[PDB]
Amino acid sequence: RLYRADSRPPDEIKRSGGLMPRGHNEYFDRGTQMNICLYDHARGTQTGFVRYDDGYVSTSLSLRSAHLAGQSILSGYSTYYIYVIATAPNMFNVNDVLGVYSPHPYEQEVSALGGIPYSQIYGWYRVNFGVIDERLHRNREYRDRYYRNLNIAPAEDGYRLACFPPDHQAWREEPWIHHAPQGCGGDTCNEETQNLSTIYLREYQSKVKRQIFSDYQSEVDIYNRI
Amino acid sequence: APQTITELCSEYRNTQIYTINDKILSYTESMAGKREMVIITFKSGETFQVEVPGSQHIDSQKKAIERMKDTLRITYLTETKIDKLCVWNNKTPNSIAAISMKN
Amino acid sequence: APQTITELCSEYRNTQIYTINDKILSYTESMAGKREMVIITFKSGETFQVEVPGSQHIDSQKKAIERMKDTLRITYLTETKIDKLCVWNNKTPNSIAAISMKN
Amino acid sequence: APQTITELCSEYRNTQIYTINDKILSYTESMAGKREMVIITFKSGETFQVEVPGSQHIDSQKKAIERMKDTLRITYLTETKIDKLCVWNNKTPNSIAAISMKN
Amino acid sequence: APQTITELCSEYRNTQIYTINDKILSYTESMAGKREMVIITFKSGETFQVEVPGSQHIDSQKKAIERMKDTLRITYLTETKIDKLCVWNNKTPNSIAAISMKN
Amino acid sequence: APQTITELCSEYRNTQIYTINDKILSYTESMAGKREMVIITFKSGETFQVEVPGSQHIDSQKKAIERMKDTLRITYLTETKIDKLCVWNNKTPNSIAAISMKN
Ligand SMILES: OC[C@H]1O[C@@H](O[C@H]2[C@H](O)[C@@H](O)[C@H](O)O[C@@H]2CO)[C@H](O)[C@@H](O)[C@H]1O
Ligand SMILES: OC[C@H]1O[C@@H](O[C@H]2[C@H](O)[C@@H](O)[C@H](O)O[C@@H]2CO)[C@H](O)[C@@H](O)[C@H]1O
Ligand SMILES: OC[C@H]1O[C@@H](O[C@H]2[C@H](O)[C@@H](O)[C@H](O)O[C@@H]2CO)[C@H](O)[C@@H](O)[C@H]1O
Ligand SMILES: OC[C@H]1O[C@@H](O[C@H]2[C@H](O)[C@@H](O)[C@H](O)O[C@@H]2CO)[C@H](O)[C@@H](O)[C@H]1O
Ligand SMILES: OC[C@H]1O[C@@H](O[C@H]2[C@H](O)[C@@H](O)[C@H](O)O[C@@H]2CO)[C@H](O)[C@@H](O)[C@H]1O
Repeated sequence: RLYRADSRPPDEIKRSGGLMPRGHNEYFDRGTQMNICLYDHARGTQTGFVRYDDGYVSTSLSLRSAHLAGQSILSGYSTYYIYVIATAPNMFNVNDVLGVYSPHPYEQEVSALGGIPYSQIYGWYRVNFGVIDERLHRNREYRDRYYRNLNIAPAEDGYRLACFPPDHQAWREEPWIHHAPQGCGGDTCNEETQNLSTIYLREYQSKVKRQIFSDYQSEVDIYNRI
Repeated sequence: APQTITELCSEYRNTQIYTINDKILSYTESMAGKREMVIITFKSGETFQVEVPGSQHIDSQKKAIERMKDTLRITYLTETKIDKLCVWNNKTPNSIAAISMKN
Repeated sequence: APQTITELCSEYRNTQIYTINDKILSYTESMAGKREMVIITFKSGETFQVEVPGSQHIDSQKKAIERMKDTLRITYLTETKIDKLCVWNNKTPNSIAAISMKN
Repeated sequence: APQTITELCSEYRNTQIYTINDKILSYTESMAGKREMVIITFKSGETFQVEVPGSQHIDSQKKAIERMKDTLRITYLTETKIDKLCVWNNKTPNSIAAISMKN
Repeated sequence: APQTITELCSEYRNTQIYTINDKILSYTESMAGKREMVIITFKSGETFQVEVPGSQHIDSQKKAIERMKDTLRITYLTETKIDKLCVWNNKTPNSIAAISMKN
Repeated sequence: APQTITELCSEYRNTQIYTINDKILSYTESMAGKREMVIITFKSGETFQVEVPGSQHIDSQKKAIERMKDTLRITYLTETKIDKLCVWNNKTPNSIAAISMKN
């Protein structure tokens, strides 16, 4: 389980289809084209939010760390929640992919490419005046069987999504060198990095639709219809 | 055979194409006698129906009417964006002849 | 033809509209002899049934009854909000004639 | 007319209500000749079947048996909890007569 | 029987394998008389149809044309990638004989 | 009646139990005349088919075959693990007789 402090309440998260990155309204909204970039996401900091810009939503490896970050950022909030998230291939350990070039090392963040679908959120705790309400509220739409066995995406698959700038020495070195997008280490690099990250997301989103939309599939009696 | 919904729509009289490009706002299903139909609306105000099977339908259209109702229900539930609708405009609400969606 | 569930409901005698705006609480299905039906319930305590097909049903309704039961099963399993129900109030539980969902 | 599964169950001989309140553990489906059936089990050790259609089944039940099998498969896949079962105990495993689920 | 779509495809005249390895771009469904069919297209620019049932279809294919349309609709909605298509190239758009998906 | 897939499998000749404990890797569906069938394969290398309805099939199996195909499609789409399969091994690829899933 991964944890994230967030001011956005459970029903809003439901309306959006998950914990979205900065500027993404609904999870399956291909309407606005998001800039997915790990390195850029790993460096920025937001007001009133734990890292969530550049198409990635940040998460902590523990409730305490998630609590600490919340207290520091959401210091003056009567209420805010800490979401409990299942591990799955849309998650990337920021320290492992960016390596020695990880901007905020010590923290140990694991980021979800494209946000976190509602069905991957196990539950949440409510935090009142900075104090955690130890009652874990369970999300009824969490896909237990599906997420039960999944893990964070291994670092190898994230290197080519690292999004280091083109002339950034990292592309000219192990292990990013073997995974550098076409044009990294002109704009080809940028558009290539964005194209790969969007492919990875679109494929993950399909795995999600296969889960949630199948619930609506109703079988037909072909012999009666025909 | 036709290759697009616009092309297919054009071979019938009393039809017209609506570019919806939006999900279904509401879905109504009825089993009431002589009113076994489905009605859908969009946030723009449009309302369309899948007609009760009648004499204006050839035999081959019966299984197709059932299929269309299956499609609209699941499209509504999944909140899937409808691109275009080919409808007969000599019926109120306009009657759905074809539908198209794009990803 | 009707454009909304209310308008369609008003075309029958012994009907009434129930505004639900809530997900189904319990779902009951039976394949027992002479009682092949479905019963749904809500937090409000209201209980409705999809009647066993019978003489009161014209042949066109038979397929619509099966569809209604499919729709209710899906709605229950996905906790989808039901907006309104058009029921015949001269049955116990009230019999479902049409359903509408929104958003 | 029955309003609950228990009330419905009491109308038949050799039936019993089992309060499951749990998701199905395993699902078995067979298309082998004379063994077209579904078998489900629970963690508690309980095993039930949906019988091969036979002479004990009337016309109206034929469709209902297919629906129950559809219901058990989707219920399994979605990990939905089953509240109660009304079963015929004069068969082994016990035969499902009706099913209920809630929340 | 065949073990792969390629093997199954080569057993017919006027067929060919298309390696798509892509999700369906658009889905079109028509219930219009004599044009009860589905049409799909890919980002590549290829367009395919499930033909209208006719005299070129033996009885056993009738239930299969229906299943195929159900599969294409759910494959489209879920954005599931189609691997290969076996199509009859003596039709415009090429007509779908078989489909395969992986992963 | 049988209580497990193993017991059920044992009642037939030319059958064999396969323990899969894995999701379906590929799904192939065909509507081609005389080949209206589904073929599935697993990572391990096994390939199985739901066979084309024929003379070796009793009437009760016609519906059962359609159900099995519905099951294989939905279990493929949802990536649900198949526990065991009971297959007729006197066919190539081996023919599916029963399937079980457990979580
Ligand atoms: O088929 C549904 C559609 O029917 C139209 O009626 C056609 C009819 O199908 C055709 O066979 C006959 O020649 O008369 C009409 C020609 O336009 C209805 O007009 C339309 O509203 C739908 O109901
Ligand atoms: O249709 C279900 C409904 O039937 C009513 O009886 C009607 C029915 O509407 C009609 O199709 C039939 O031919 O004539 C009957 C005339 O009264 C019931 O009153 C109602 O409760 C439902 O059961
Ligand atoms: O319908 C399934 C149910 O049937 C019982 O048999 C009944 C039969 O339905 C009826 O036609 C006859 O008049 O009475 C029989 C004895 O109750 C089975 O006994 C039961 O186990 C189920 O299979
Ligand atoms: O089965 C759909 C398929 O039919 C082809 O026609 C075949 C037909 O299957 C067969 O019964 C007939 O005797 O011979 C034809 C080829 O020799 C169509 O040509 C093809 O495009 C599909 O429509
Ligand atoms: O039922 C599918 C199954 O059929 C076997 O064939 C049998 C049939 O099941 C039974 O009614 C009887 O014994 O006649 C046939 C003679 O072999 C197949 O052998 C098996 O592979 C499946 O096809």
